[PDB]
Amino acid sequence: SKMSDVKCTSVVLLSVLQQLRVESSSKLWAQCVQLHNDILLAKDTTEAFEKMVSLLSVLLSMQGAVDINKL
Amino acid sequence: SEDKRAKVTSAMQTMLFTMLRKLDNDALNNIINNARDGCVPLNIIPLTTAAKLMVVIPDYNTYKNTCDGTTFTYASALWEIQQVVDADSKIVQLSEISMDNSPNLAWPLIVTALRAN
Repeated sequence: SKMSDVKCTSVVLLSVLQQLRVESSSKLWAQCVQLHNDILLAKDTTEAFEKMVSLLSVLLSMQGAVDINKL
Repeated sequence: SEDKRAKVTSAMQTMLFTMLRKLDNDALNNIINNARDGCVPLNIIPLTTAAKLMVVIPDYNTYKNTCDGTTFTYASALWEIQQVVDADSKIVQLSEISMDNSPNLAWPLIVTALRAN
């Protein structure tokens, strides 16, 4: 149940990044897609959450990308 | 629909963090919190010890919270600090970072580290 949630979230996270035009950065986008893919294929929460940390870090690393009030 | 794309982006991001908060993962919760205080990754958080972590430290208070000795606590994990630089990209020794000496430092500081666990 928690596994479906984190996989569902990863799709949303990649979509948020996509609307932020991360596709404009070829190497970074490839990283994000790979992380997203491995999360969907993740068979244990330890692997899934660790990849989610890295994927989310891409979003948090972008200045002004996220309204700080939403955190 | 130019303004509508913004509302959608805003709505999607609100749902995103709401979902994240529901997951209640310590690692995710940590980097989110730090990010709320201005402590944010400069680069993607490394998957393996091959790649290095770079995190922005906005103020001494954040440093004091996340740094003890050579150890840097981030994403509910420990990191061995390799190097620290200031806003002028000049190398800063850990012994320089202190309550008294912090006003003479150029903030923010960038911490480089490798995963210790």
